[PDB]
Amino acid sequence: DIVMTQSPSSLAMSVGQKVTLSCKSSQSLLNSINQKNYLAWYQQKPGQSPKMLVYFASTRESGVPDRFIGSGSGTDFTLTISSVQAEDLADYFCQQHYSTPLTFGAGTKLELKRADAAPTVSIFPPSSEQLTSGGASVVCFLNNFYPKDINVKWKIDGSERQNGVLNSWTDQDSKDSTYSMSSTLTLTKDEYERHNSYTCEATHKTSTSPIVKSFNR
Amino acid sequence: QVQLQQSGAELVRPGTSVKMSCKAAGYTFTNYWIGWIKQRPGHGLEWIGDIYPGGGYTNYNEKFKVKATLTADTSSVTAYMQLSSLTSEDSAIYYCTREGNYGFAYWGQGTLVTVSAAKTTPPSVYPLAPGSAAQTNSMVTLGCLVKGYFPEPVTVTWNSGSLSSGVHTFPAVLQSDLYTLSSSVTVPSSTWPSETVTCNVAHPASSTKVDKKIVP
Repeated sequence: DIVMTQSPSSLAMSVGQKVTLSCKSSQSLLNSINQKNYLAWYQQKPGQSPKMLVYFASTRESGVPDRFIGSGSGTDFTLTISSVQAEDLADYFCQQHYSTPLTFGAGTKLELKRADAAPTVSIFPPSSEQLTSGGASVVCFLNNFYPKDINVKWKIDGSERQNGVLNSWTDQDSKDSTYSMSSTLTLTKDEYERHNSYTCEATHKTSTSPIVKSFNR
Repeated sequence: QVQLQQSGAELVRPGTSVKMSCKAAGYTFTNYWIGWIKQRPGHGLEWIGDIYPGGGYTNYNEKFKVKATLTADTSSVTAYMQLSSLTSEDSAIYYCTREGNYGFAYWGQGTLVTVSAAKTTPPSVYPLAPGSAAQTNSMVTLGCLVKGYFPEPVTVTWNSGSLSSGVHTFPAVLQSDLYTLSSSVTVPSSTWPSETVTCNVAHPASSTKVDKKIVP
């Protein structure tokens, strides 16, 4: 019934300065009587259960620092963190407690700001034992780039297809705060022997020219 | 203090049913509502329904009226959710919460449910060498490709865990109803192929262990 639109998707600001999150409601969450906006902000650390931060759209939960300020009314609501720390890395949800069914927002994820780092691209041809038992799968790796925004494109000596292209993105590193990604070209041994060049391109903000790594069969 | 303890993970098959628990210890159990939340990768959080272990018992979401029946035991503190007609899109983490006037504020540990018809199969691991025709500059990166296993994770280490610097393991990806992932490690060219580098993969489901060296 009620839709909760959280904004933005995921911001990555450095520690020390204040950040803000917005939450729009498809209809007013303010009760006429007992005038209180039935909206709550929750916080969920990476790989854990969500913890409520703010309830009734303005008041904090006991045990939460006063840096988490919740405001807003009607349909627009805001949650600000005045001094971001390492203990604030999580994703945050706004939830309306006014109508049934109860609905959440998609959630805004908090990352750490960093400098741009080009990916380390390295392709790998299929193994010997993989061919004797099964087909052929090419492997491409993209290691330690910032930010997470990246795209991979294969090419088979002129041709190109998305069939058999399974990718895998990691999360932000808990040490150097970088992102990694893998890409596989699952084929069979049959149609693998009729092509020569197999390449794995990228597209990152660091270089105007993509990072290209190829190999001949 | 109040606390909600949920049942362990449930790896089951499609079409069948699943019932989980949620023990409520630390307060008057029959005096508060118990809500159920679903968190599925890619679809955020969803509310399934609440149950009051007193008089007026349950209240269900619209899309969760045929599936996910709710029951409570006022005698021994527990809250149950009975899922039915399990399809692949029911794989998620389910939390039980103690609902209140302004929200939940008290959550459970969580129960991860996974549904699939894939038979428990051990993985097949393949070394990933850069190839003789290459321009290996200083650091050389090697890989260990793990394909065709089910279920759970696979624990992958390099040289029995002695080599952990520059190691990147990627989350598993389902393919042909079987999981697949890979791992990468960067070592100096002065060490490889001068010294051997092995990836050790363990599948605790099928209880297998495979050590395969990376050869040029």
